[PDB]
Amino acid sequence: MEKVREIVREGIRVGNEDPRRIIHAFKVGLALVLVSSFYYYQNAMWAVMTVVVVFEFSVGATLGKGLNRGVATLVAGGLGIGAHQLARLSGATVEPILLVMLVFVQAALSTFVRFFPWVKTKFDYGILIFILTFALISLSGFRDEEIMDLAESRLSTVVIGGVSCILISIFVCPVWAGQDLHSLLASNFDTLSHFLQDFGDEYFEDYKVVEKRKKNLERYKSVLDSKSDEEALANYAEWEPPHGQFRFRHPWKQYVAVGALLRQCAYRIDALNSYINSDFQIPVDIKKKLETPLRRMSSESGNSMKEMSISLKQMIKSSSSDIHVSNSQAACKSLSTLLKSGILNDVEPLQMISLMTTVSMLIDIVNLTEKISESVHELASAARFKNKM
Amino acid sequence: MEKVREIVREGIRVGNEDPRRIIHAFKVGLALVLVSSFYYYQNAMWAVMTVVVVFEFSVGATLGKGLNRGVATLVAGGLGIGAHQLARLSGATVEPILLVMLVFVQAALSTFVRFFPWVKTKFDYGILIFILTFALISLSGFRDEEIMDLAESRLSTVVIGGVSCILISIFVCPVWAGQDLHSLLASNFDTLSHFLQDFGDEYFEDYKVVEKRKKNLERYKSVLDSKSDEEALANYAEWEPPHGQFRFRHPWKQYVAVGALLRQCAYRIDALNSYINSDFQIPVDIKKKLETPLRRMSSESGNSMKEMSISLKQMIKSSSSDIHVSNSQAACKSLSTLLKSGILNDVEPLQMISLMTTVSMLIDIVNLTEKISESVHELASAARFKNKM
Ligand SMILES: [Al+3]
Repeated sequence: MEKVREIVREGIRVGNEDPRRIIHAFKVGLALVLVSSFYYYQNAMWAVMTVVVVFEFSVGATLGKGLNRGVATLVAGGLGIGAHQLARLSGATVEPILLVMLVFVQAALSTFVRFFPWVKTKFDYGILIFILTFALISLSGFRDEEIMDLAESRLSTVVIGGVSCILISIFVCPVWAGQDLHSLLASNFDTLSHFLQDFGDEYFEDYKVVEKRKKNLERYKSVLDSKSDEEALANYAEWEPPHGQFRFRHPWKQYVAVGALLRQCAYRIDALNSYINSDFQIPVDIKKKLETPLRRMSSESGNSMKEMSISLKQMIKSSSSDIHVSNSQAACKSLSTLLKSGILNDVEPLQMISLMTTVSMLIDIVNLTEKISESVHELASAARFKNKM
Repeated sequence: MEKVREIVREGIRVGNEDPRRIIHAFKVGLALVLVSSFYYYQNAMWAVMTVVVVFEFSVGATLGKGLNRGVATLVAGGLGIGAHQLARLSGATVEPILLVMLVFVQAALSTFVRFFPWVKTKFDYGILIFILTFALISLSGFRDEEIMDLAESRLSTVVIGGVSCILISIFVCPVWAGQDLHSLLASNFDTLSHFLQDFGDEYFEDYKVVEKRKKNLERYKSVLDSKSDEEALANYAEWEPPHGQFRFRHPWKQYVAVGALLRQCAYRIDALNSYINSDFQIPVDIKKKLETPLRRMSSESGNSMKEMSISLKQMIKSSSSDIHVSNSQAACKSLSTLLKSGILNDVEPLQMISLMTTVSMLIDIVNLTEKISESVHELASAARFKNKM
């Protein structure tokens, strides 16, 4: 009655974090009901098995697992029938031995192929079904024709299950991986912008300091650890048919590269937070001499990252990043001028080490953000995003 | 004939990168042969299906998928038989309708449960088999007793397939995930040490420069991107039974934390490499004034990281890290003394920004390495590693 309350609030949390989870939870049920009725009213364990194992969250994942299962079952049925014909051809007591030896050799060779990188990222489930169907067809004890009917039945049922799941996955309330990847990048951008604004606010400054530590740390600490997510969403979205704004080739590799550049900014930001959170604290009246330039640079980088998030959600071509970032380079120029003013020769050198480290951090962040903005513009053009602006 | 040569050298590469892949490739074949013979000489499609889908690389993965399939099939057979009894109890034409409605509701609820985090990391395949077996038993058209025999047969065959795979995976040439996680951490440590030694060598300095760029970049660039690997190996090793040096509780969460601290060092190292690889080059005769201290700190950190890798491979308690790191803090003290000597007031400030950035980077790396060494010592004690030394 106590842990039950625990999982009840867990369930409400995981639910209201995303409602499409509940809608997909109903979609799987719909698929099972339709398949059952179609094979009751007009085997059938294969139809329900494949509708459970195929239907996944996105539409890309569903289409990908569906074509994996289909094509693999087709090719495996082919090679299996060929093998069984030759096996029955040779002899009557050697048939089982040469059959089992073929199963061994083929399973071994394929299991080894499951370790290549290019085949691991895309067709791993494909190879798995290859092995499975090969051993299904080759390792039965029926007659000549029974195997042909078994093969055609397995192929047809796999196709029907896969097609039912794909249709349901597209036409009810589709969850495209493309939109999730775009939105994930936009969320990452947004968290980095929140951190940069709060830093440009709080660097030069009991429950409130901890709440601020929450709002400072966990955003970028979740930015850094999103590599498997973006790589997964890319490998799912590449299967998706053209829908909405996306043309035939929407170069997902390039978006993943943009994610990488994001994490580079996030590395430097981690260094910045680690210097903030230190106890070796430089007196504020020393940092006073540099307030306005550093705050200008931080604020402008934050605004530009923000509008970039906007442009990755709305898919609208912008050019204000040129203005915001050129002004940031000008801020770096004025900062360079302030540096030549002999303004930091009157501070003990350990402060100099700390302050110059932080200043160099922010400089690197501004230059990086210039790089990313250029990438996103040419990404909007090659993808031919709306030039409405 | 050309691409064939291509995949042939790919195959030899992926092979001689690790031979246990080939041995496991033979283990799967052995499993298929034994299962086939045991169900031929004395259904059986389920035995071969479960031996293919269960048997994975490690021993942890095999045991985990095995217990997932087993326990899920047991519980699902139970609830399925209960449901079918009640369904046949109510009526004779409403039986199919209330059956299909139960299938719908249960499949939907479970598919939603597949989105919790704690259930995703461990029992996702478990929930999948839950749905699958529930729809197998509940959605057949047999009589009262046929379902009981179907349920017992499915349970027994799943158990036999799982047990055969587990035994083969343990007793032939086991691939423990524990040893792989320890060795992976040791390899990460080793690459960071190689970089630190080469940096302390080359910071103060046509085919050779590119080969050195190879040996500088790709090591740490593969350190950073190993988060899914270490999290995966932990989630596999937690299932493993106590073997070798590992006691009952070997706190894998703590080793994963040590991996995290590694990547923190790797972030700063990425910054260092990005400053090396720049074209905005400080004249060497300026960096001359700081050679011996920076080289001392780098070399000592490299030695300590190296011996830490040794201690994570051999599993032997060491204490030389205290000496190597205390000497590094003393090097930082002497560096502090050199800084108060007014030694850098005779350099244009942009050089000052660059040099102070690099010096602060190395300081952070030394402090971080002190933290990691403390963690690994108390990790050797709580795990009760051999105190031989
Ligand atoms: Al099956």
